[PDB]
Amino acid sequence: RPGMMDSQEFS
Amino acid sequence: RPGMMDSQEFS
Amino acid sequence: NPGTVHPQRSRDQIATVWIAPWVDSDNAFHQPGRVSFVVSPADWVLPARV
Amino acid sequence: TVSTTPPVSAGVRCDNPGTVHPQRSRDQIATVWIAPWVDSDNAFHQPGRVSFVVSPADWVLPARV
Amino acid sequence: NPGTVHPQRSRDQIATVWIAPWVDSDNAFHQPGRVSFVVSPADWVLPARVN
Amino acid sequence: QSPATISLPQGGQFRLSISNTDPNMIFIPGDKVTAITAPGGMLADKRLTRAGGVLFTSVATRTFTIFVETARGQTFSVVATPVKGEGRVYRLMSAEPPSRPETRKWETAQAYEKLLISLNRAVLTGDIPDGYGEVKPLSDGIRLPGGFSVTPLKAWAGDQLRADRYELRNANTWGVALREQDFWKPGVRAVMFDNNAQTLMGGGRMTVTVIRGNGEG
Amino acid sequence: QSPATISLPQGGQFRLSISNTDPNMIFIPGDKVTAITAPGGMLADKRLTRAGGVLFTSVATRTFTIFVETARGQTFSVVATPVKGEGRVYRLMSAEPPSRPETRKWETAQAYEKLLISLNRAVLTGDIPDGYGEVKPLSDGIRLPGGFSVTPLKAWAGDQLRADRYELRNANTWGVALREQDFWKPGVRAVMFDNNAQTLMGGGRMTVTVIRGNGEG
Amino acid sequence: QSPATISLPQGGQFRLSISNTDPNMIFIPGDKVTAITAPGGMLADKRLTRAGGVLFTSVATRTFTIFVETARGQTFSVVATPVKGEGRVYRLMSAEPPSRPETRKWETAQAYEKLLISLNRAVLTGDIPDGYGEVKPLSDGIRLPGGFSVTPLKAWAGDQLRADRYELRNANTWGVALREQDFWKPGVRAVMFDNNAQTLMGGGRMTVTVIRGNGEG
Repeated sequence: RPGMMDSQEFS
Repeated sequence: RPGMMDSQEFS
Repeated sequence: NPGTVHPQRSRDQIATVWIAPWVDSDNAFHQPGRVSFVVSPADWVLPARV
Repeated sequence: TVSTTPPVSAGVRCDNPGTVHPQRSRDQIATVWIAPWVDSDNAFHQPGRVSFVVSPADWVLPARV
Repeated sequence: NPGTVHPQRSRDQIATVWIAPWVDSDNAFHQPGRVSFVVSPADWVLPARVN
Repeated sequence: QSPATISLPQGGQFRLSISNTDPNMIFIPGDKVTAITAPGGMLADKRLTRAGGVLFTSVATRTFTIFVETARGQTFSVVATPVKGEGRVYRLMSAEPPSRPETRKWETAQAYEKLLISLNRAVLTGDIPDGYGEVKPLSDGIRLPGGFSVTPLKAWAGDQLRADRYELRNANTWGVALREQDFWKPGVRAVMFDNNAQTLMGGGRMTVTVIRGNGEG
Repeated sequence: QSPATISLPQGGQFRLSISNTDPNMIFIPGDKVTAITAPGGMLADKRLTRAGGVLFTSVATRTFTIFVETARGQTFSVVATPVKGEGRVYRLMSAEPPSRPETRKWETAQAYEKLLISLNRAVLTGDIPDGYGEVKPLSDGIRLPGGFSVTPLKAWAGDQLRADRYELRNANTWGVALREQDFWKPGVRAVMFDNNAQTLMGGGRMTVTVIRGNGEG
Repeated sequence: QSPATISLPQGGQFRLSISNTDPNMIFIPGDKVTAITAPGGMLADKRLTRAGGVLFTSVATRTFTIFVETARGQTFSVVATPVKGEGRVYRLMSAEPPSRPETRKWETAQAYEKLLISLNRAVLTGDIPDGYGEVKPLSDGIRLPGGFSVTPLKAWAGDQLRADRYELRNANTWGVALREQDFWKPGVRAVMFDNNAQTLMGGGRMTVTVIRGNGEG
């Protein structure tokens, strides 16, 4: 998975 | 995928 | 012929009213100036023929 | 009807009572001194002088010289 | 004696806008004029000293 | 850097370069493109965009003709020569405008200002509005500058405003200049010189309408 | 560091620099980005934020064209050069005010002088109306009379009205008394001075809020 | 020892060191972070904290860009260079404050004190409250210092308080200084000098309002 991102969406 | 573009329509 | 002469239209009448300085509910002070309005619309006229 | 606050000021280059930069007037402050008193929880109060505004301010067109 | 002070009661701030000539909905010309408003109102200024 | 604005006539042909590697965009101000036609197998992908827009990507290496049809029955032709480089945006515009929209004044004036205006107009016309009825003219309603003499003429009054007309008479025999502000009396709302004449001479008899406040407070 | 503002029109194309390893963001001051299109296989991942911006990551190495599209009806193309470095933030300022039919209803519902007052109080305090959005200031929007110079600061536009703030500097050694009227240019509609000033001493720093018709003239 | 307060603009980039072995914390006073984005596989763990806080732990050994988005549409960027050492806390702050909250005076005054104040104000205005009605002024209601002469003027009374106004007259022809405490008579609740003037001269005629107790007990 290159160029991929990681995003947590806090409630 | 020739000539295919990435068109992401966001909601 | 009094008729069959190229007709022109007449001139509108313009009247100016000056508003006294006043204040409003939101406490703004208004100084408008003079407002001009047309009292009479125009009317057709056959020119005098010499 | 809307209020009309300014009487015409004392009567490039046009002498108009209107169209002058308007200023606002001054509020009126009044002081009341409260007599020393006591309250239900038995506390003795010495307030001092309390100042309140009797009249709000109003618009004014300066006199023009 | 408790420390006596004099009330200040700073004034208001006024901003005036000038309105450029415009013609209204019902067709009456409005020649240049002005409207004035109070940006920040007046208020009591807390004292800096109590002596 | 800025779209290439191109005003071609209806059925017009405009030869323009397009990019064979990057998407290109054609948009018409005030119109929404409905359809796009090209030789089969030239334009690989075509996508509608917010408002009226076509983003097309062509892998072809030969010049070809492309037709665009908008939503108001406009059809324009374009001759496209693909070239290596940046995608190009084109602002398609009509040649001679078909119609002229008359934009109404959106501006609305203050209610009090309208009330003063209507009454003045009605008095001038002589029609007196339903609420208003005739009464006695006020004896002194205006300031008299420079020897002017005022004779009460007519008046009408109503629930919130009242009107008086006075005839000015000039005894000065001098050239005077009128400024409506001179005729101000503590309590006046508006002054109208029926004849819009700046200067009155001797015997300048302009009639002025002043609306004060009935029920003044 | 601060975001880079570029101000392209709806036809604008700007050559910027995009990053590779870490993500990048382009956001509209006043609009919500809804779609973003790039050549296939060029953008690795994209995400839409709650504020209305777009986070994208480009893993490719060739220069490419990206189109961004907003909800009010807008489209801006940017040309990105993939370089190794940290992420970059771009502020895509409009430059041609967008169409906002919802704002026009509030603009026209109320009176006019009131509307002028409101829009000006807001500019003074900073509480910008909900419908208004930040647009590029007009480089030359007011008459500069006899020795002043101007620089632009901020601009807010709705549908039928605009709003600009211009920093005035007095080059002339002698102090110049200024009247709002001097500044009138065809198409302006109100000129108001923040610090009410009869005169401006040399080396003056005075800002003046001027509003104009949107698209008029 | 103290959080590193950093006021960067919207879309701002701030390069800061973070620890690769221990958790780090970023918090915004008055705002609650909603989301945090970083290059994939850089920040291993991210946790929400009481109020607005992000505790992140990164095992990476390379500089990377991280975006934080709060709950009021604020987005800030941070360039983080991991380094062996203690975890670092960062207080993110806005540059120019968007709005100014006018905090109302929370303070409330005693009921009796308000009652005295309202009446004094009403008498001064001349409006007389519903309960109050006019009666006879009390013959001697105040102490007369230094030759002052008091003439009853007006009074009104009500269920629990009564008011009297007297006109002071100065026969001294000396410069006197007023202190409201001098005019105290066993049974007075308050004394108001209508004109707030410290010194009265000869013929200093200040009018003073004194509220005593009707139904005195």
